[PDB]
Amino acid sequence: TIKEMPQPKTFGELKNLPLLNTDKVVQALMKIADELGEIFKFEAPGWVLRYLSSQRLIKEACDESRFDKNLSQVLKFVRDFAGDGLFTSWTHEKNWKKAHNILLPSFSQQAMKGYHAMMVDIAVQLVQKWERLNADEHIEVPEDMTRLTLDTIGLCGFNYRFNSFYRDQPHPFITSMVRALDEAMNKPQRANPDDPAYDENKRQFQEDIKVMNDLVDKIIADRKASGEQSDDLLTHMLNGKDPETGEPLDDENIRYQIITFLIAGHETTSGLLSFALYFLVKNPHVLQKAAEEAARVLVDPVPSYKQVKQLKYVGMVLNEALRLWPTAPAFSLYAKEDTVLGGEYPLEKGDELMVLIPQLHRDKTIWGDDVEEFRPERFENPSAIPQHAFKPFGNGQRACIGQQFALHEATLVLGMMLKHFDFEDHTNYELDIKETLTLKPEGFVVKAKSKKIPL
Ligand code: HEM
Ligand SMILES: CCCCCCCCCC(=O)N[C@H]1CCOC1=O
Repeated sequence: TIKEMPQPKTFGELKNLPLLNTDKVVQALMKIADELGEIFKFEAPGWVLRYLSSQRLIKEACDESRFDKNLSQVLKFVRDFAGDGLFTSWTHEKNWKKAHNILLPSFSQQAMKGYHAMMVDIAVQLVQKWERLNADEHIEVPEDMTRLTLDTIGLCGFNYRFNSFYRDQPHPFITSMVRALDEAMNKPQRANPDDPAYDENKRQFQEDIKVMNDLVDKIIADRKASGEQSDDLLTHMLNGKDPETGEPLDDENIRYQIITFLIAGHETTSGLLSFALYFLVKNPHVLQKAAEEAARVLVDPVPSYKQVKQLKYVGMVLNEALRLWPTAPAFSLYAKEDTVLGGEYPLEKGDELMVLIPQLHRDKTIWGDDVEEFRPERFENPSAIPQHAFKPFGNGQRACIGQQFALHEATLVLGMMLKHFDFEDHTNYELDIKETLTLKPEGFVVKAKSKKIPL
């Protein structure tokens, strides 16, 4: 049976659009998914998006012979400063496949052995920050984790120190990057993009694009002149050759990759870590298990690569945090041809889809009745997870190139956090989820009591 798909509440000639007039649009879409179910159509004057929430349907949409990565309105506006970087390029664009093939060995598990020492440098900065806090003081979790992860990609990306822990006041790159991401994410909700009440936003966006371009072009130019061969993504991209085309990346596409990376570091792995610590202090049985592992495995003052690989339960904690609050909550796809989804939903070539990863990860048919429970033990058998059930890093050849990088950093940092401190939810924090490009807990504070283990 061919069926009509449900649609949420309309607003006259604006259709669904005003439902985007919130700073918590994923959360609203999750609430809409709870009401309407495995698939609903979302219509604006400009476009139509079909939202997928079931494993059944999402496993079809993850067929690369039938569907390809789409740029949502948001990614299309991110492209104004991330250009044809790996994140904002179409799959069939020459520059996607070039950068993909050149950078893939830079992001392998083997390569993490190289980034390790630099990840540890920033990890120790956090631990030492927290060791030096006075007894009557708390930790601003997403704030400090976003400091750690930004600095990690600065050092590994292009051997630059943001020094995030050494200032309250942000780096001028980061003011512009955050304001551009805000404007990119806010544009699609405007009924009339071209009203003079958005001319100041338009001016500020152009300025922020220029600021980001100027500063990364200088970095690229300084590196080309020094001939300096640091083991960072920038050297790799400067010496890189695509085996297919035989071409290197042009300086402009390298600018887009650095901008892309700096966005990923600031938005994503910070959210994973913040949500991990949240679920630990709210599940002290799980916190105690994570902490015993950290204590038993991290027997040296500085964690080795090998020792991070051995933090299995910390790894399980991270996966279960990515299940309930995938900090990157969505990916879009398009129909490569006319076709039928789940034998029920006729699609035309070019029709846009959106996977709500938070809903896929709540599918009771996949995860059973205890779906809202935080149980890392769900991942204890890694091979029991069905195909296309857990997609915190997207799908196929357009999956996250930084997945090995993010889980290494996350495991390293959470390991060291659990070794060096006990954590109290002193304020009985009520989950409040701030949405940028990514989901983070807003206002999440804890107290860390030092376990007095020397570094
Ligand atoms: C916990 C951390 C992270 C999560 C949850 C995450 C999630 C994702 C997701 C869902 C996608 C696919 C987007 C789509 O289909 O539209 C993606 C793509 C990407 N991510 Fe991440 N990400 C993380 C960390 C990182 C980091 C640290 C980097 C780089 C420093 C990074 C770089 C990228 C890139 C370059 C792509 C585009 C890959 C391509 O299509 O070739 N990510 N990420
Ligand atoms: C990978 C992290 C970013 C997640 C994707 C951003 C989009 C999530 C919410 C959503 O569906 N918004 C629609 C509104 C119109 O066009 C969009 O883009």
